[PDB]
Amino acid sequence: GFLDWWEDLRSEMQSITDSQEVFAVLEKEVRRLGFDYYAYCVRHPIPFTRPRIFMFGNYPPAWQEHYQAQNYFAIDPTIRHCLRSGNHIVWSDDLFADAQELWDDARDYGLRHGATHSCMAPNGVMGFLSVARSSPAISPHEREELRLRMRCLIELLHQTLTELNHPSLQPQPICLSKREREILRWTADGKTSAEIAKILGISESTVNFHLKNIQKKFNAPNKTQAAAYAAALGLI
Amino acid sequence: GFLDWWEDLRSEMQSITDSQEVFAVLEKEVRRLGFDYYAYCVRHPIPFTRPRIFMFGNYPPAWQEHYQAQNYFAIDPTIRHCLRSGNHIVWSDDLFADAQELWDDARDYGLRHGATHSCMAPNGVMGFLSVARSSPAISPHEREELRLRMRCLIELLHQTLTELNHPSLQPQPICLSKREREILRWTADGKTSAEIAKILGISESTVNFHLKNIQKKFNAPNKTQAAAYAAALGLI
Ligand SMILES: CCCC(=O)N[C@H]1CCOC1=O
Ligand SMILES: CCCC(=O)N[C@H]1CCOC1=O
Repeated sequence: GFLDWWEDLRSEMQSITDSQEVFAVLEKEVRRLGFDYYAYCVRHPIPFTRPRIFMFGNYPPAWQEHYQAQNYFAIDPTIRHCLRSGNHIVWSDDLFADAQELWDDARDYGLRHGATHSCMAPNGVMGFLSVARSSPAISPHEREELRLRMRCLIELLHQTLTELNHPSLQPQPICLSKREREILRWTADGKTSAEIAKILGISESTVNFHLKNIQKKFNAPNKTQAAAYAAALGLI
Repeated sequence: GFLDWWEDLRSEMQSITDSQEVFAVLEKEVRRLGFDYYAYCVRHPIPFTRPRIFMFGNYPPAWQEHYQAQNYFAIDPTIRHCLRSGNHIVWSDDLFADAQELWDDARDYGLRHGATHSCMAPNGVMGFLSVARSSPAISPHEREELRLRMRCLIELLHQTLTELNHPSLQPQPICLSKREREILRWTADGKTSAEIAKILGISESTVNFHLKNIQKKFNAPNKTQAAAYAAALGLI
């Protein structure tokens, strides 16, 4: 049953070594879930004026290209950072009130019923897993069973991709030293370099050296971007 | 069998009356898991040098005091908002490799074996769940079973306390204005006030004027903490 399903699925993911094998095993499971297509979206908090949004899925090619040209990823409630009750939500006609053009188009493309579960990794990463179909309708008895299985899929997706180091789940890799990480904390808490020189006992001259070295790693012109990026990525 | 227990625990948890009854039924579930002690911890992202931590659990009161007096909550490996190895950490005799002074105190109070699971909410708040015992060791086949039963609990604990609107799960109410948001995003993305004056049709004195009122809400002395604090709270 459930224990059997999760056991075999953990085996397949721990066995592969390519990104394509991940997205082939998922498409198989989603077909077994009773849905026609799926879609996995990973978005990062940085940059704040242009959050990177990545798209992976098997939606009909005519729709994947429509969803990109029509800029639907900017008015889509499914991919929204807002808090969702239980991180799970089923596609409702009223869910797309401020996006009636997106929902209307999706229905004539064979995407009438589906759900979306949103995980959240501690490094700013927030994943969205969507499953869609057209003929069936989410039966209530299936509602609760669907949430549990999809939380399994997106939790094992996150696990395998980050274990395989796929660039979508790796937002701006930056190595921080034990001394460099603790300097950036007190700067992020608003204390000046002259004050951090005593907290750590490393002198003001040497404190500024590490900060500038951190600015170089962040592509940061100043120390305010280095602190904001580090705070959003949970690196601090 | 599993899907049955989840729906049962899900329905019994729907009784939103008091938080005391919530922590009680969680206690009975840990007992059903075969463990003697538990401890739930709510973690807010700021301040970065001393995160606001709310402590709930049935750990020995003298241990929760010694665990707090010595400030182990900052150097303990059981909690870690980073390198989430499957988001599960079956306490290993090697996990406490260095700085394992609290590993002696823990086993003296009767906590020989256990595990800890963590979860992240879109609003930056992060929860930690642990179960402890001292009589047996953790078998690998029940360990794979532990990953699901525990992830379901901390996922249903955040879900419940968010439905009850428990005050510990609420970050500081430091909301920004519309223009105050557009300006904080740019300042956090590294660029100076003089260039934001060019991006918008606004003067440099007016750009730096909002930066003063933004940090007044955060009670921050400089602009670096303001951007860093807003980013952690997901406000930018
Ligand atoms: C998570 C990817 C976005 C997504 O699923 N959008 C939905 C809106 C209607 O048709 C779709 O495909
Ligand atoms: C993860 C929360 C803290 C925790 O459960 N740590 C345990 C390990 C042994 O002594 C403790 O206090």
